[PDB]
Amino acid sequence: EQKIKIYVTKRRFGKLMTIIEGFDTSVIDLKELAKKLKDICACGGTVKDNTIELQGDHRKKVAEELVKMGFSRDSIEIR
Repeated sequence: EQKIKIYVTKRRFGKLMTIIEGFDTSVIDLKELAKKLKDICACGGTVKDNTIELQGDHRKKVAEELVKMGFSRDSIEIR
């Protein structure tokens, strides 16, 4: 059971980020995923530990792209 969580966060003194977590890092390369997602959202981003952080609110965009890429619709939750 892979469980993908997509949500928005704003750290203290920060700007709104979109966070994506729950991928199996031994099978999925987050660096390449992030690069692909950054093109979809046209924003900056990085792999932060075992998560991807994107600048701005792109929850729906990301979720839809992940489905396009073959990830289960039912494995993804937007919060």
